[PDB]
Amino acid sequence: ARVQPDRRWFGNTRVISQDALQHFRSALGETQKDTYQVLLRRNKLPMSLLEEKDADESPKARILDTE
Amino acid sequence: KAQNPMRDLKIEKLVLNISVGESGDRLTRASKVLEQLSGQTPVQSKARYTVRTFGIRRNEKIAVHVTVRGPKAEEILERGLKVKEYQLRDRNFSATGNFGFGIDEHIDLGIKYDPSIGIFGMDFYVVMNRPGARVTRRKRCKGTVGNSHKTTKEDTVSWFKQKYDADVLDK
Amino acid sequence: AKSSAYSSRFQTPFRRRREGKTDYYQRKRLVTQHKAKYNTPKYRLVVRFTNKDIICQIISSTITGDVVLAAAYSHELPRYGITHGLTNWAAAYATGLLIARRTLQKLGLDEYELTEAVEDGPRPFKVFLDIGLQRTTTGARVFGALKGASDGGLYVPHSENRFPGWDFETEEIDPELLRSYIFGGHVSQYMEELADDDEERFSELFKGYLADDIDADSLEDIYTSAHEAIRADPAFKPTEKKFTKEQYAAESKKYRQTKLSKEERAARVA
Amino acid sequence: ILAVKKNPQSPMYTQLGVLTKGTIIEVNVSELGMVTAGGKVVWGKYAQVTNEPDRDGCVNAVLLV
Amino acid sequence: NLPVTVEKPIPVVYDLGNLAAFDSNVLDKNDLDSSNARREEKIKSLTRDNVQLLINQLLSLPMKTTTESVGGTGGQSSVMTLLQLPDPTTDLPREKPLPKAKAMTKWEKFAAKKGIKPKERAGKMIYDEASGEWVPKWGYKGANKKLDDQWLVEVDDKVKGTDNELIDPRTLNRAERKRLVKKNEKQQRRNMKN
Amino acid sequence: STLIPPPSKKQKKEAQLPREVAIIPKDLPNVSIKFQALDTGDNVGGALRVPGAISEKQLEELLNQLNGTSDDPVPYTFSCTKTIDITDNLYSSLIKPGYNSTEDQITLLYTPRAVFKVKPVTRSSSAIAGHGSTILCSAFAPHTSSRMVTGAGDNTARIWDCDTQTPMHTLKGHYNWVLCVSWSPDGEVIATGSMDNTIRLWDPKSGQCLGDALRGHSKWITSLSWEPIHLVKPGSKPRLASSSKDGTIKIWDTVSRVCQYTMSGHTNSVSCVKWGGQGLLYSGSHDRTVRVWDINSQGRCINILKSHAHWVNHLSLSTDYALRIGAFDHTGKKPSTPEEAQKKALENYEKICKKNGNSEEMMVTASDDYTMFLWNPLKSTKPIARMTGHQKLVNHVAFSPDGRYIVSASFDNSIKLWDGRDGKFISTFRGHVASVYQVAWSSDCRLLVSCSKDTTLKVWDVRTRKLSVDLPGHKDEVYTVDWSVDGKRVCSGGKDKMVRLWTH
Amino acid sequence: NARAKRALVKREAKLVENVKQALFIPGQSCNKNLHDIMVDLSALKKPDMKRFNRKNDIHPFEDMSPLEFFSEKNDCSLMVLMTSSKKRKNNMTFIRTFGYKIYDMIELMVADNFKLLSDFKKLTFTVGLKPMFTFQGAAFDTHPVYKQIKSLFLDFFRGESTDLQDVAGLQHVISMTIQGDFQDGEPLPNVLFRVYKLKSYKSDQGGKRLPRIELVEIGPRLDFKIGRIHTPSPDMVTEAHKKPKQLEMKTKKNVELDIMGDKLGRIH
RNA sequence: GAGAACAGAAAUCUCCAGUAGAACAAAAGGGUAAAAGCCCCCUUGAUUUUGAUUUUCAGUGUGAAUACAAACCAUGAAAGU
RNA sequence: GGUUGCGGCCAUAUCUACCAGAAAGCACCGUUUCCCGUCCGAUCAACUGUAGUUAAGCUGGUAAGAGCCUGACCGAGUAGUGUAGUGGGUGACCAUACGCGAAACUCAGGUGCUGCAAUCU
Repeated sequence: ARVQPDRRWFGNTRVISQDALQHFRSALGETQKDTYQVLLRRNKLPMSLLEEKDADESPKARILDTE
Repeated sequence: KAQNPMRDLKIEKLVLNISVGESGDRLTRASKVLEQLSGQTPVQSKARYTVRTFGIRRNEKIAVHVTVRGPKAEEILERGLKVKEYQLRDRNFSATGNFGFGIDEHIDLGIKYDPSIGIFGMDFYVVMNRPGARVTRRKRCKGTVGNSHKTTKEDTVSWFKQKYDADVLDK
Repeated sequence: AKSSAYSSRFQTPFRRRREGKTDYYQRKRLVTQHKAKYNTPKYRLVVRFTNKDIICQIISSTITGDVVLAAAYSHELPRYGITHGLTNWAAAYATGLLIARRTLQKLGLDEYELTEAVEDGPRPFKVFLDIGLQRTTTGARVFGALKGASDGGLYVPHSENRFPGWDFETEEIDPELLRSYIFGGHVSQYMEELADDDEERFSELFKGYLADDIDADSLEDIYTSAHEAIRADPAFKPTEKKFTKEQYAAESKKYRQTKLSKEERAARVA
Repeated sequence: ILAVKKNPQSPMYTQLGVLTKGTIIEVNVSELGMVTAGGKVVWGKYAQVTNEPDRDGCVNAVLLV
Repeated sequence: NLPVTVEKPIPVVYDLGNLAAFDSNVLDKNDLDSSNARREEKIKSLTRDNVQLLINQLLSLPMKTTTESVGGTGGQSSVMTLLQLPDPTTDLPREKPLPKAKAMTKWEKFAAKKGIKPKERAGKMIYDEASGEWVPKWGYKGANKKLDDQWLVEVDDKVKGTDNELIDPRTLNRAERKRLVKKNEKQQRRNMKN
Repeated sequence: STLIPPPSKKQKKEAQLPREVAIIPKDLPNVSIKFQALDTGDNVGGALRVPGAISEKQLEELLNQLNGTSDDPVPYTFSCTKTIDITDNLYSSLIKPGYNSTEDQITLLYTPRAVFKVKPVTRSSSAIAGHGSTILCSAFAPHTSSRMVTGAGDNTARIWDCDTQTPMHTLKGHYNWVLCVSWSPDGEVIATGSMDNTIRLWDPKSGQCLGDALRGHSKWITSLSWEPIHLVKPGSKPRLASSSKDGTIKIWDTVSRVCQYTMSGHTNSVSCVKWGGQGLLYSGSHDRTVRVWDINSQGRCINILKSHAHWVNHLSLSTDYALRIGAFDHTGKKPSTPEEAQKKALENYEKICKKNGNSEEMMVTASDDYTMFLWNPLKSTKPIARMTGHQKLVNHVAFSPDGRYIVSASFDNSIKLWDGRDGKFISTFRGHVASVYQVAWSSDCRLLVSCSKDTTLKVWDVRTRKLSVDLPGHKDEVYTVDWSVDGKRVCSGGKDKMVRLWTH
Repeated sequence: NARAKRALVKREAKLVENVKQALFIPGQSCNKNLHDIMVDLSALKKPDMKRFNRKNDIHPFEDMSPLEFFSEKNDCSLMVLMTSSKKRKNNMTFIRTFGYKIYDMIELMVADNFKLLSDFKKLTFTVGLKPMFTFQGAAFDTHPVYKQIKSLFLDFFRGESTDLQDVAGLQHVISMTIQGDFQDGEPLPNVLFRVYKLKSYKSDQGGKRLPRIELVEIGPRLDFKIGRIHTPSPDMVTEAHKKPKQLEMKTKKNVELDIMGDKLGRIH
C-alpha cells in the first residue's frame, strides 16, 4: 500500500464563485416546496456558506471570559 | 561630394580567424592565444559538413575567430602591417573594399612565446565602410546602400595609400 | 542580371512590410483576436520613438483604416516646463502621463452612448500596449511610457518584470530605483559623475543645462512640477500657425518638381 | 467527508469507500475560508487519514496543502 | 425628442440570437425604383424603424452582471453589463456533416462480451522495489527500457541449443518489443479496415 | 468549479419568445404627491399634482422651485412609503409595480445627497514593497490623496506617494511595532504611536522627526485622536489625545511638546479614544465601560456609561468624518488664513452636527458581547438603542460621512447596515468567508469597502445593499484599509508586507 | 508534425462548428468595379475571409470540381466568384458548400448605380464585430428564392455565435430589401443591400433606457439582380439541418431541475 | 560572384546578390520568410479535477471509463496562443 | 504641397542608372555611469540633440529599359460546347432554332491612390 508523489493531491478540488454563491443564497429562500415532488438527487453545495439567516437577537455573552 | 566628411573610409571590423582543422588541445591553445592577443574571448565555429579526408565529423569544432572594432582594431592592424612590412598585393583587396592577409607566426607580432603554446598563424580580415552603413543592419526601416555610397576597391586602395603610405603591388 | 521570368514570378510583400515599420503577425493578433466573443471594441496605445521625439497615440482599428482617438508628443513638454532630454525615460513617463490624462479628460471619466442605457457608471478605459518593432528589454522607454499611462489612469494590462529595478533572481521590483528612473535620478547621477571625473565630457554633454543654469538637484522638482501641470491642464493646445495652408502649399510646390507633359517628352526624344 | 479519493490498499477498497490509514479523502473546507488568487472560494480539498478508525472509533486526517 | 414607438401594420418578427429582424409589410415599387430620387430616404426610414424595434427588443432582453474584477479569466468585468441573447431561431445548413459514431473494435466487442470494465488510468508512475524511487512505466525514461541499460543479464537456458545464443539479450528484447508494437499497429489498421 | 443549473428547454423557448417593452404611457393621469423631509418631517406644498411621467431631475427642480432655491439647487433622492426609492421615474418606480394606484396619494420623502460622485475601485493600482514585517496601520492625508502613511511591525512607518506608487519617506524613530498612525486634521504633522509606549511626531514634507518622542505611558498605545480644527483657536495647533493598554488617556500639547492631562478613570485597557466636536472625549475600554470626559473641565470624567457585558472594542461618532477631515473638502482646497480655516471647519462640522432642530452628536459602541449600543450622551445617560444580530464580536463600527447610516463589521464573516438615527436594522452584507477586520466609507456615503481575514477586500453599494466588486490579490490576511477623501484611491495592507493601492 | 495534427483536428467536423470562412475568387474576366466590391465585402467579412489574386477559369454551372477542390484545400465553406460577361455584367456567384461538396449556389449581377466604400467617406465600425440584420419583403418568408437569399446572407455575415453581447459592439446593420412586392409570372425584383451605422440620442419619452436611434449610411450600396439559381437536394437539406443533440440534457417526463440544482420527480 | 598561411573541387572567416530554387508536413490548380525553417529562454504539469449533462459497463452504479464544458495550468510586457 | 505615426488596397507600389530636395521632420552621426545584451555598445540597451552633415536613408523626376496594370461599341456573341423538330443521308458527316461561352491579336493609355492625427518656412 503506497501513495505516489503527485501534485494533484495538493490542488483545490472544488471552488465556487461569488456570483454562484449569491445565486444559490437568493434561491435558498425562494423555494416553494410541492408535496407531490420527491427528491431524486441532492445537489452538492457548500451549505455552511449558503445557510446564513438574519437573526433579530444575538446570543448571550460568555461571562467566564471577564469573571 | 568628395569633400563631404561622411565619405571617409574607416575600419568596420578586424576579424582574426584561426582554422585549426582538428578539435582539441591545439584549438584550445589557439583560443587562448587569440584571447591574450585581442583582450576578448574568441568564438568557435560548428561543422557544416562531414569529410573523411579532412578528419571532421558532423557538428564539431574546427575554427575560432575574434571580431575587434575600434582603437584596439587599429592597433592590431598596425601590428599586422608592421609584421607585413607595408607590402600588400593587388589581389588582397576584394571587390567590396575589404581586404585580408595571413600571418604564419603569431610570435612575430610581439607575443611572448611559451613552450605549451606552440606556433599558430591567423587570418586578418579588415572590413571598410562609410558612415551610414547601419541602414542594412538596423532592425527597423532596413534599406540598401546607395550606388554612389558603396565602398569600392579603388576607393579603399586610395584610402590605404593616403593612410599608411604603403605601395600596393600589382603582382 | 535578374531575369524577366524572375521579375514576372516575383511576389512583392505589403507596402509597410517593404518599408519595414509594421509587424503584421503582431497586428493580426492585436486587432482580429479576442479573448471573449462578446464583441467588445479594442484600442491600442501605440508608442513609438524617433531620434528626437516620442509619439504616443490611442488608435482603434477600422475597416477603412484606423482612426486616432488621442495623441501626445514630447514637443508639448516645453508648455508644461520640460525643455531638455525630450527622449529619456522620464520624458517617456511624462508623455504617457500626458496622454492618459488627456484621454481621461476628453472622455470625461475623471473631472448618448448605448452603454449608458444599460449600465449605471462608466467603465475604465482599457488599451493594449503596442510597441511595433521594438525589443522587450528590462528598463525600456516604451515600458516607461506604459508606466506613465498606468499611473495617469488608463487601464493598460501589464506585468512589472520589465521596469527598471526588477531583480532577475527574486521575482520582485525595487520601487526606490523605479522612483529614481521616474524622476530622472540616473541622468542626475551621470551629470554629477561627469562633473566630478571628466570636465570636458561635462562641457560637451549637458550643455543646455549649463546654458540655462539648471542644477542636477532640480530635476526631481521640475519633473514633479511638470506632472502637476499635466494633471492640472491636460487639454490639447495646438501650435500657432504662422502661415496658411495655401502659402505652405505654394511655397512647397515652388521647390517640388513639376511634371513634364507627354508631348514635351516626345519632343525631347525626337 | 465528500469522497474517498484513493485507498492505498486496493482500488476495490477505494470504490467500496474503505477508510483505513493512509487513505486519501475529499473534505469540505468551507469553514476554513480559503480563497484562490482569482477570488474563488475553496470548499473542497484533499486530506490523508493518519489513524486507524477501526481501532480508535474516529477518523483523523491531515489536510494536504 | 423624437419617439421610440414604431407602429407597424404587420408585426415584425425577431431572431435575437442572430440580431436579425424580419418585417413582411407591403413594399411599394414606386418608392423603391431607381426612377425615384427618394428611394434612399424611403429605405433609410424603413431600416431606421426596423433597427429601432430590434434595439428595443435587445434592450428589453435580460442582462447579466458580475462582481469579478479585471485581469481575471472570463472576459467580463464588474462594471460591464451584458445582454443574454437567446438561442437563434433561424435554421442554417452546417459546413460539415455531424461526426458519425465509430464502430466497435474487436477488443471493445470482446470486453463487452466478457464483462471487462475499463482501467482507471490513475497515472503512469510505478514504484521500483529494487530502488527507492517512482519511475514512469513507459515512454521517456520509462521502466520498460531498463533491460537495455542493465549492466548484467543472465542468459536463459531455453536459448541454449539455438543459433541465437550469441545475440545480446537486450537486442533480442528490443526486437521483441518492436514486433509487439508492429503487431499492435497492424491490429489497429485491421480495425480501421473492418 | 460549481456552476448554477442550466436553463431548461421550456425556459429557452420562453427566452426565444418576444420580449415586452417597458414604455412610458402617453395618457397617464396626474398623480397627487406630498413632500416630506426624512430628518425633520416637514411638508412642502401639501398635495400637489404632477404628471405621471415625471422624471427624477424634473421632480428635483420642482422641489427646488417650491423651496425657492432654484438658483443653487442641491441634489436630493426620493423614497416612498415598504419603502421604495425612486430610480428613474415615478411610473416605473411605483405605478408600474402597481403597489399604489393613480387615485391614491404618494408620500415622497426627500433626502439630500452629495454633488460629486465616487466611482468604485475595480482594480489594483500597484503592490508596493519596502516594509520588513507585517503592515499594521494605514491612513491617507486629509488635504491630498497622493500621500499615504503606513506603520508596520518592523518598527518603522513609510510615507508613500500615491501618484507614482513609490515610497517617498521612511520614518525610523521607534524601537518596537508601530501600532497606530494618524494625520493632523490640518495636514501638517503625522503622529505615530508605537508598541514601546511612545508617540512620535513627523513632518511629512521632509520626512523628519520633530524633537523627541512623547513619553509617560507605561504600556503600548492603542488609539490616537486630534483636537478638532473648529474648536482649535486660530494661530494654535491642535492637541493630541492618546489611549493605551495601561488604562490612561494622555493629552499632549505639541506647541510646547508637553503633556497636560492624564485621565485615569478606567480600570482596564482603553480600547479607543475619540475627541468630539463639542469639547468632549469618549473612551471605550476593556472594563465594559465608556467614559465621557470634558476638555474644558481639567479633564474630569463627566459621565460613565455601563450597558455592555464585555469589552467595548470600538466606538464611532456621527461627525467623525468631519472631525477627521478638518477644514478640507473633497476638492482638496487649502484655506489661505487660519481664520478662514477655522470658519470652514466650523461650517463643515455644523452641516452634520446641527440639523432637525437641535444639534446632536450620536455615538455608537461595538463590543465583544456581539452587540452595539447607540447613545446620545449629551441629552441622556441611558443608551438610545441596542443593535443585536451578530453571532460573534463586532470588531469595527463606522458612521456614514453624512451620519445617516451605521456599518458594523463583525467576526461572524458579516457586515451589517443599520439606521444612523434610531439604530434600526436595515441589511446584511455577506460574501466574506472569514472574519471581517475593518471597514471604510466613501466620501459620498454611497460605497463601502471592507478588508477581511480571507485575504480579500470587498466594495459594496449602499443603495442596492449588495456586493459591487470583490478584490483579491493579497497573499495573506489584510489588516488595514482606507479610502481617500476625494474617493479616487484605496490603500490596504496586511501580513504580505506589501501596500496595495487600488483605483477605478 | 504536431502542428499538422492540430490543423487536421481544427479542420475536421465537430458538434459546435467554427465560423464559416469565405474565399473570394476572381474569374478569367474581372474589372476594377468587381475588385472594389470584393474588397468591400471582404472588409465586411474579415477576419473570416481569404482572397485569391490571380484569374481562375471557373464556370460554376458547367463544372463544380475546381470549386470543390478549392473548398477542400482552404477549408472555406463560402465562395464568392467574381466574373464579367456581356450577358452577365458584374456577376457575383455565391457558392455555399456542405461537406466539401456543392450544397447550393446563387448567381447575382450588380447594377451600375453602386457606390463603393470610399465614396461616402464616413467613420465606420471596428473590425470584427457581428452586425445586425434587417430583411424587408414577405418573399423572404414565402418565396423560395428569397428564402435562399436570406439564409445565404445570414450565414455569410452572421460571424461568431455567442450568448452574451456587449452593448458597445452594436455598431452596424446590414439591410436587404426587396424592390417592391411582386406577383407570380413577373421578373424577380432586385435585392437592395445597404450598410448603416447606428447613432443614439436621448428621447425624453422612452426614459433613460430606450434611446432614439438614427442611421448613417456607410456603403457599399448594391443592387443584385437574380441571374441564376442552384438548389440542394432534399436529403442533403435534411443532412445539413440535422442536430447533434448530444450536448443538451435529454428531456424526461416528470423529472425537473429546480433553482438549487436538485433533481425532482413528480408523482400523480 | 569575389577576398583571406596550411586549405586544392568539398574544412574556417568576410562583403554583395539571393521569392525561397533551402527544410517541415501534404501531394494546390495560390502551405510557411521579422516563419510553420535554425538557435536561445521558461515549463516536465498534460493520464489535473468538477459537472443535476451524452454514451457504456449492475449484484460494489453518488463508482469507473467515455463525449463535452468549466475552473485551472504553461508562456508572453501584452494582445493572445 | 513637403514630412512624421498608425493603416487599407498589396508591383500603377518591383528591379537597374543619373539629377533635384528651401524650411520642418526623418535618418546618418556624439558618448558608455546608470537598465540591458553581445567575441565585438556592430544590432539590441541607455544618455545628450551637445560636435557636424544633407554624403547616404526617404520622396519626386528622367529611361522609345525590364517587369506590371487598366478600358474596349477589338477579336466576339466567334472558335468551341449541349438538345431538337423525322432535316436529308443504307455511308465516315453537314447549315439550321434555342441555351453556355473564352484566349491569342489590335487600338487607346499609366508607373500609386487613399483614412485618421500632428507639424512646417
